[PDB]
Amino acid sequence: ALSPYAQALRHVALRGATAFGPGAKEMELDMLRKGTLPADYRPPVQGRWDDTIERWAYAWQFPAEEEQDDITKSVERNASGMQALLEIGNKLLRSPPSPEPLSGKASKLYPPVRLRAEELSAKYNVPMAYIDDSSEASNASKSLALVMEDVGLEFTEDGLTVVISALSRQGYGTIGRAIFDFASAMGLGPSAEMYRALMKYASRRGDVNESMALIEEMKGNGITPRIGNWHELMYTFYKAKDYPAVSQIVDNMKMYANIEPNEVTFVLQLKALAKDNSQLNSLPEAIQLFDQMENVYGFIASRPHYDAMMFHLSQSPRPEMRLRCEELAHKMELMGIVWNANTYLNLIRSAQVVGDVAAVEKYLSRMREEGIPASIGHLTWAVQAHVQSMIRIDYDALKEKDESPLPTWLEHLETCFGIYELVVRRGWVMQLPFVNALLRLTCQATILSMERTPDEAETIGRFEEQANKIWNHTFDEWQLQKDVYSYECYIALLAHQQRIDEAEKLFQEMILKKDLSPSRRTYHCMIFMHLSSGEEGGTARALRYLEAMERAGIQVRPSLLKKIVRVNNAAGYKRDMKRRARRIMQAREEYLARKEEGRADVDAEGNSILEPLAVSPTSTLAWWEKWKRETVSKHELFTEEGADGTPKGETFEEKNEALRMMGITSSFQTKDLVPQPDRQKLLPLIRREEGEIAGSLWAMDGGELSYPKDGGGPQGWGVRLWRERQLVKREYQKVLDGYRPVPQLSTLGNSVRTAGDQLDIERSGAQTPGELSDYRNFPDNRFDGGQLKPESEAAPAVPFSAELVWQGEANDKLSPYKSDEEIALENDNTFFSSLRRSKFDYLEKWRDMYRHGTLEVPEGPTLNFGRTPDDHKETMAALVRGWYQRNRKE
Amino acid sequence: SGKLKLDSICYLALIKAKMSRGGYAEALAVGREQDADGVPFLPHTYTHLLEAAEVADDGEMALELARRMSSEQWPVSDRGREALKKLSTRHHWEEVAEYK
Amino acid sequence: AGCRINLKATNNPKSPTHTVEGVFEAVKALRSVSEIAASRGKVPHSLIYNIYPYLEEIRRRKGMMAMHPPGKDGLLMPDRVVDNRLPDHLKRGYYDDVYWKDFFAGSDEHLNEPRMGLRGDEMR
Amino acid sequence: ERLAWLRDVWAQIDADYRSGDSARQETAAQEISAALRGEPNDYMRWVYETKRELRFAGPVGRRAIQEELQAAELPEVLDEEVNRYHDLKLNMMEIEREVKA
Amino acid sequence: KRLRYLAHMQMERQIRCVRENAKLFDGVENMPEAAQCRELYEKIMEKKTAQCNMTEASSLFEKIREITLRVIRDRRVQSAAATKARMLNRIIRSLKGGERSIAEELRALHQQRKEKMTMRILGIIENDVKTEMEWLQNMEEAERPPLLPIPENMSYVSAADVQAWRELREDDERKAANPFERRRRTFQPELLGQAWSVP
Repeated sequence: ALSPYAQALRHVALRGATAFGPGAKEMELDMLRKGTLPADYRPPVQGRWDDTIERWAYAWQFPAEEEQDDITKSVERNASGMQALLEIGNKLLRSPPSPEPLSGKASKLYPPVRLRAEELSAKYNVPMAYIDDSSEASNASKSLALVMEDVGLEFTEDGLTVVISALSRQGYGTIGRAIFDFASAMGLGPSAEMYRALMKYASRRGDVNESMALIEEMKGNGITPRIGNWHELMYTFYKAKDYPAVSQIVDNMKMYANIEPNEVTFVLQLKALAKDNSQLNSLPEAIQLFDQMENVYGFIASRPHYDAMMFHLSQSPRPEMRLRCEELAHKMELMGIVWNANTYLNLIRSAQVVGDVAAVEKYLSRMREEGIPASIGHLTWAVQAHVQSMIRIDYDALKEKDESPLPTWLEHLETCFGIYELVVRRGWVMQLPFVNALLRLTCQATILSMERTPDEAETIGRFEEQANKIWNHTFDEWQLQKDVYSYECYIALLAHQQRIDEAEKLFQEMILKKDLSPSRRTYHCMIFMHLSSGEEGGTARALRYLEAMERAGIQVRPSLLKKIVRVNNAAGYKRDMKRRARRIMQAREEYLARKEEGRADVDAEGNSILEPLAVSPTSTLAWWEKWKRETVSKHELFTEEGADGTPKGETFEEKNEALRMMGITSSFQTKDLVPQPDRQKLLPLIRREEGEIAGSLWAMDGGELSYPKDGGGPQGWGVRLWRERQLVKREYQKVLDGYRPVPQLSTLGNSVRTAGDQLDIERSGAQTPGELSDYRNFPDNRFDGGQLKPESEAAPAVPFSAELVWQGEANDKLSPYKSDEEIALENDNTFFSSLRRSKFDYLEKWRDMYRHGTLEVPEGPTLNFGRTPDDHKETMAALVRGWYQRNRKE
Repeated sequence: SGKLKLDSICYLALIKAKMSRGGYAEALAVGREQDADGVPFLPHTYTHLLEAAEVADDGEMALELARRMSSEQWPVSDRGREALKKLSTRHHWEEVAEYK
Repeated sequence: AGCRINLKATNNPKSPTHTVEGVFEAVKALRSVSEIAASRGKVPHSLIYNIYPYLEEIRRRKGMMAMHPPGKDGLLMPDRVVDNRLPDHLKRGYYDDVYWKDFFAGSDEHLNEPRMGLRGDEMR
Repeated sequence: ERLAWLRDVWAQIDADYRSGDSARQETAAQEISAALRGEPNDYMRWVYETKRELRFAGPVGRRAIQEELQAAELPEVLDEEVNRYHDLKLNMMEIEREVKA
Repeated sequence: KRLRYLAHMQMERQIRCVRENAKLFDGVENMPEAAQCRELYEKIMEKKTAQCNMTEASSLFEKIREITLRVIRDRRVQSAAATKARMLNRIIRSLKGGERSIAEELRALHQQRKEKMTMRILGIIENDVKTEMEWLQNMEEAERPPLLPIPENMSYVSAADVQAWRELREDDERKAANPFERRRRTFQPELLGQAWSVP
C-alpha cells in the first residue's frame, strides 16, 4: 500500500541507475546487433511481424467502447432548445390551436412564417401534421418542427419520442403530455415508444398509479405494451421501492405478454433482487438468474450486469460470496472491462462488510495508482470498514491476554477523524452517508466500550460525548438532514444505554413528525431493548413492535425469532431480580414496622427425653450457626434499593459493604481478584478427555474420589499417568509451535537443569527462559549484585532506514486515504514531483531529468534485501550519505 | 421533561400552573417551548395562551398566536374570543393590521 | 442414513463388487441440500426446517403494493401508513395531537352545521 | 504478497545483471543459475532461523531484534514455514562432507 | 526512540567508566589512611547535622583531596587518553618537518593499529573462553558433595515457651474455628497435610 510517488521512488531505489537506461528489449536488440545474443534468448528477428504478434496478443484484453451517444442527453444539454420546447408546450397547453383553415394568420399566438385536408390525408395516407393550410394548428406544427430541427431532431415519431423523453426526464410531465396529445391530434401516430417516453416522467418520480394508468391508456388505444413499456413499469416500481413487483412484472411478461427478456430486463431484475428484502432467498435467486442468463439464454454479461451482481454480492459477509465477488471482478478485468469507480466501490463494500481495513486500503491504493479518483462513498465505506473491524476485534483473546482494546479503539477513531479532516480540507461537499458513518462509528464505539470495559466509565463517557456532539452539531453544521440510518444508529445507542423513554421519543418523532419509515434494524433494536428491559409489559411492547412490522410489511426473519426467544430467556434473570426486589422492599417495610411496634429434656407428659450431645464449640458448623444468629438481619443491610428495580449487592462495592456489616472482610475486593477458572487451557482438556485430574476436590467423607484402581491394568495409575503425560506432551508441542506462550521456570525444571543454569537463574532472578536468554546475551545489563535490569532500561538502536519515504508511508495510517497530490506536496513540494499522476509518469519525468543531467541517481541497488543476510546493513551503508545530506542544515 | 414525548395535555397543565401562580410571561415561554418541541397547539392551548398573553399585554405573542390559530383553522372558543377582544381593542393591533 | 440393497436382478447376487458399486452409485447420485437450494434459487435452511417465516419462501415473489390493500388515490406501500408502521402502544398522546386536525379543524360551516337534522322537510 | 516481494528482489537481481559491472553481472548470473537449478536460497534459511529465534527470545532480545529489523524488507513468514524448516531433519551425508573437508 | 538510545549509551559509558575506575582503585582501601578519612568524614557529617539543625569542613575536604591525589600519584595508573594526547602529538610535532620522518611515523602508527586490533581479537577470545570455562566448571561442580551440617543443642520446648505461647495457641484455635481466618494464622506449618498446632 504505497502512493505512486513512493512506488516510483522504491522502483528507482531497487533498480539503481539501470532503471533510466535502455529497457530489456533494447538490451536484447543491442546484443543481437553485436552478435552475442545467447541462444536461449528469443531474438527480435522481424520487426513488423513481432509488432503484429504483440498486437494480436494484446488485442484480447482490449476494451470494447461502451460509450452511448444519447440524443436525449444532447437535447437536455441544449439549453436554448429546451426553453424553445418549453415555450411551445406552454402555448399548446394554455391556448391549444384550432383545426380551422384561415385561423393561423388571424391568431397572434401562432403567427404564420376547395379540397378538404382530412380528405387529402385519407386519400394519400399522410399525417395532418405535414399539411400546410395556413391553419393555427399548421403554424404550431411548423414552429414545433423548426424547433426540433434546430435541436437536431426530425419532425417524426422517433424525434417526438426523443424530445418527450428528454422533457420527461427533467420533469415537465404536463408539457410532455401536451406535446404527445398535439402529435396524436396532428396524426403522427402515438406509438408505444411515445407512450414509453411519457411513462419516463412517472418512472423517474415513481408514480405507480400514473404508470399503470398510462399502461391502461395504451391498451385502450389499441396499442400493445412493448418490452420498453414493461421495462419502464419495472423501473417505476423499483424507484417506488416495491422490488418484488419487478419480478412479478417479469413473470407476467413472460407468461401472458409473451416477450422474451433481454439484457436490460436481466439488469433490472438483478437490481430489484439486489435491493429486495421481502424474501430471504434474494441472493440465491439473483445468482441462479445470472447463471440462467449466462447459459440458457446465451447472453454475455456486460458492465451493468457485472456491477449489479457485484453490488448484490458485496452485501453478505460470507467468504464464499466475497470470493464470488472477487472472481467476478477478475473475470471483468480479463474480458477487457477496465475497473472503474463503481467496481472499486463494490470491492470496498465486500471488504468492509467483513471488516478488512487492509483490503480496503489496498483497494484504495490500487485505485489511486490506476488514476481513478476516489469519491466520497469510498471513504464512507472505509469508515464503515473501521466500524466493522472494531466489531470483529477478538475481545475474548484480548481478555485472555489481559490487553485493553482502548488503544485500538482510539486508533480507529483518530484514523476516521483524520479522514473527516481530509474530506473537509479537500473542499468536497459533505454527504449525508459520511456523517452517518461517523455517527455509527461513535455509537458502536460506545456500545463496545460498555460491553467490554463496564468499569472504565471515563472512556464510555468520552465516546457518548463524541456521539452526542456529532448528532447535535455536524448534521446542521453541514446543512444535512438526519435520515433513517442516522436515526437507526442513535436509537441503537439509546437502546443499548437502556434509555427507553428517549429511544421511544426519537422513534415516534421520526415516525409522526418527519414521516420516515423505520428500518428493520431499528425495529430489531426496539424489540431487543424491550425484551432486555425486565419491567412488566416489556415482551408485550416487543410483540407490539413485531406486529407493527408484520402489518407494515417489514421482513420477519427466523434469526430474529431465535434471538427474540434467546433474549427473553436471558432477561428472565433481570425480571426475576426485580420481582424479588419488590418483595424485599415489602419485607424491609414490615421489618421496620415490627421494630417500631416492639424444658429441653422433658416433654408434655413430663417424661425425660433424649437430647443430642453438644457439638464441638470450635467446629465450623457451630461457627456458622453463631454467625447466623448474631449477625445483623438481612433487612438492615441496605435501606435504599438499586437504581433499576433490582436489589443492591450485585456490585463488588455493595458486596464488600454487606460483608463488612456482617463482620467479614472480603478477600476478593476486586473483580479481577477472582480466580476466573474459565481462562484455564490445560485442566479442561484433561477433564474432557481423560477424567478428573484432581480426584479429591469433591470428597465428603472418604467418598467421591476420582482416582485409578489399586490393582492396575488398563485402568491403573500407570496408564492414567501415561495418558496425562501424552496430553501434556501435546500441549508442549503447541507451545513449541508457538500457539501457546513459553511457560515460566518451575521448581522441577530448575532442579533438572544443570548447575550453571540453576546458579545463573538464582543470581539473576529470571522467571522465564526468555529472561534467562536475555541475561546471558546482554552481560552489560547485569547489576553488580548479579540481578538483571528491567527491560525498560535497555534502549535498542534506531536505524535511519525507518525515515525512508516508503517506510514512513507504510505506517502512515492515513496514506491510503490521502490523495497522491497531497502526499507529493507533503513530502517534496518541489519541481521534482510536479508533473495525470502515476508511477510510470514519475519514471518518465525522472528519466528525462537523468538524461538532461538534472538528477543524480546512484548506480547499483540502493535498497537491498532478499538475497544476502547482510542486506539491510548494505542498504544503510548506501543511505548514510543521503541521510546526512537531508538532515544537515546549511 | 426531556425523556417522554410530552403532549398538549401536559403542556397545558404546565401553562395552567404558571397562570395560577401568576407567571403569564412564564406561560408564554412554556408555549414557545412547546412550539419548539414541535407538539402542535390544540384549541385549549390556544385559549389559555391567548388568555395569558392578553392579560400580560404581549402584543407580538398575541399576534403570532392569533395568526397561527387562523391559519390552522381551529374552532375558536368563547373564552378565547372574550380574552381576545380585550387586547384587540386596547392595543388596536387588529384594527391597524386589518386582521380579522 | 439407511441403505437397502437388492441384487436379485443380477446374474450373481453374491457379488461384493456389485454391492459396493451400487452403494457408491447411490451416494454419487445424491444431491446435497445446498446444491438443491442453489439450483432452485432458495435458501437451504428454508427447505428442511419448520419455521413459519419460511412459508414466504415457497410462494412466488410478488409486489407489496399488490399484496396489501390499496389506499385512497391508488396503490400504496404498507410502510407509508402511520397506522401500520406505528405500534399500537404508542398511538396515544402525541399521535392524538398530530391527528386532532383530521377531526376538529376545517371551515366554519364544516364545524358548526348540524348534520343530524331533518333532510326531507322541504319535500314533505 | 510474497510474489510482489520476490518480484522486487528479482528486480534488484536484474539491476545487478543488466548493469554492466563485471562483478555484479557475475553474481547475478550465479544467483540466476542457482535459482534455475533449484538450489535453495540462504536468505530464506536465515529468515527462518531468525524468526524462530525471535519466537523463543526474551523481552529485551526480541525487542532488539524487532527494532533492528523494523526497516529491513523481510518477507511475511507464517510460523508454519518456520516450524517446517526447523523440523526438517539434518543431512548426515552433508555433515560428513563438511567435517571431512 | 533515538533520544532513549543516546541516553542509554551515555549512561552505559558512564557506568563502565566508574566500574573500571573502582576496579583499578580497589586496592586503595588501606587501613591507615582509611581510618583518618573515616574520622574526617564523621566530623563532616557532624557539621552537616549542625547545618541541618540550623536550617570548617573545607579543611577536611582539602586533606582528603590531598590524600586521594597522593595515592593516585604513587599508584601511577596509566591514562589511555593521556597516551593518545602525548604520543601522537609528540610524533606529529617532531616529524612534521621531515617527510621521511612523517612516513615512518605513519608506518609505526599502522603497526600500533594492527597490534590494537590483534589485542581486541585476543580480548574477545579471552572473554568467550572465560564464560565457557566458568559454565563448564559449574557443570562439573554439579556433582559436589554437600556440606556437613554443624550440630546444635537438642530440640526441646520449655514450659516457659508453653506459658508464653498459650495465648497464641488459643488465638490460633479461634482462627482455625473461623472459616475465613483459618488460613491466615501466624504459626501454621504442615508436614504433609496436617498443621502443627502450637504446643
